[PDB]
Amino acid sequence: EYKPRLLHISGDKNAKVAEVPLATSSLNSGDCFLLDAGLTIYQFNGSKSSPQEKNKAAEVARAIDAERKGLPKVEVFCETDSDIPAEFWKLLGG
Repeated sequence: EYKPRLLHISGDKNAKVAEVPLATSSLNSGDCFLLDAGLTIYQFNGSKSSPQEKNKAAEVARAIDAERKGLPKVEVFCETDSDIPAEFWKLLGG
């Protein structure tokens, strides 16, 4: 099947970000997250925490931005409510 990627951007006051395997349930709503799917990519940023993961994340998305040359499509949002749109959760969870 396609090659999905689960990146995580968060760490309460001790922010930390790094690669991660699939995880729809073990996800982390509230901090900024990034899933990579073939050409599309959803930075499911989480509003319960904006500055830590927004910095560490914007850092990660920037590097991926220069690596793929923007060829792929991205979707970024650090939201909490409605944080589970069947489309993204169907992608990595379904």
